[PDB]
Amino acid sequence: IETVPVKLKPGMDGPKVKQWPLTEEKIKALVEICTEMEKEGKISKIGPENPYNTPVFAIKKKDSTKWRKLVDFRELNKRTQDFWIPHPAGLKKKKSVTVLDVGDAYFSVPLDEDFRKYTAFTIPSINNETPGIRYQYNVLPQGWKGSPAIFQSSMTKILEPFKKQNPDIVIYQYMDDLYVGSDLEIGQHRTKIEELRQHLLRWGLTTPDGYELHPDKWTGYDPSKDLIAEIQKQGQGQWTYQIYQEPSKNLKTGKYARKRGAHTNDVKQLTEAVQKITTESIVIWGKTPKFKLPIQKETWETWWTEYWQATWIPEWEFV
Repeated sequence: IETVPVKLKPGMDGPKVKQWPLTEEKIKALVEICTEMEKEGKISKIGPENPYNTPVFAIKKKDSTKWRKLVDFRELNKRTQDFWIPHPAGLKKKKSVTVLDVGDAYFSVPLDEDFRKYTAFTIPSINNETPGIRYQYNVLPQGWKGSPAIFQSSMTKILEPFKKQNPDIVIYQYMDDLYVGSDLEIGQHRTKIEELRQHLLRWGLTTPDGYELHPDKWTGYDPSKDLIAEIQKQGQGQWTYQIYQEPSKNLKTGKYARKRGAHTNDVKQLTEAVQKITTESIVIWGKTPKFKLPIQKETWETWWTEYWQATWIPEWEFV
């Protein structure tokens, strides 16, 4: 076949980020996953000769029993070159929008051999029987900024048939998810989703069941600048947030009520709020905000991975 040359931004080296400790449950799940990815060729074992590292952990999506590997490529993404498909203002106007995970599609495209070293990561060892189990990718990895950009031409022709027969439908890709929206009746909308998934399945693409959304009831953007989200605790499970680019010019405000449940706390509820706000920012503007979270760094960093349910990770800072 053939790959796409890729580069880090000028003057920048690959990531050297320590692996953080994990629960035995997550370690066991990463070992099962990575064992299989290795046999399939998607990743290769490596040793300490590779000086780069990126943290890994494991998560379960909302209403799902399947562990999913999540590599926190945020540092590699900052350092990866920019790549040179505008945002659909119509998406936020649709009666219904379904979110499909298509991250499995990347694993069919090889990664430039000279870039692979930068994607190394380390599964910690249970009971310290080894110093760790290390791998690097041979294919486009989920969560890397480069993967949807390189795959895009492939994605366009995967979707050309379906779009040709359904122009009343909007399909927007952000990172590793498709956003599929229509004003159709929900029954009509839900079966068009199946139709799309059948088609993607014919291409090998399997898709975890998607989250549904209805933005038409959600109630001066400069796309060259970052979005910022601030969150405040209100008490009794309630939260407020503002999204803005210049401090006094708010573009959106809202409030978030914590998920019902016997087990809850501020960290879990914050991860819920971040995920709901990020999802809305993507549908409205196509960008994930940088979050200002009302919580101590150490507390967040100790616990947030116990509650994360998304395949992406935003930037955040603390107080």
